[PDB]
Amino acid sequence: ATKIDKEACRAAYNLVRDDGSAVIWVTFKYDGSTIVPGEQGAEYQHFIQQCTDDVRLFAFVRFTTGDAMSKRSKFALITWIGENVSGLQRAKTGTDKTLVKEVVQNFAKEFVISDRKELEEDFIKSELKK
Repeated sequence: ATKIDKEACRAAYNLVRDDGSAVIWVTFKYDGSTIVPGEQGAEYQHFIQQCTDDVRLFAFVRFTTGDAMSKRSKFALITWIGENVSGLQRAKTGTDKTLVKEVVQNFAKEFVISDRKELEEDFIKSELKK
């Protein structure tokens, strides 16, 4: 019965893939049985603040590496599941990720994270490197 507002979520997705946009991260959260857009932001540290132990969420984030003429972007699909989320909802999130991917079609790598330490900007970058 999980549903998704494709239109709304696709707009958030595209907002991030747009270079002429200041928004580098957007989230997708459950509003009852429907996945809808959650918060968005231009500063990555504010994304980490949305990832608490009590919640779960999907996120599409633009990371930037290089500089000047070598500056380039790499997008990541991140599924965040707080340690307090139940085992059953934890499993459900894994299944529903398929629905999210119907919108988040392009990304360099996808992650399933429960430890904020693994959200540290430099860690994610080293991962995207691989």
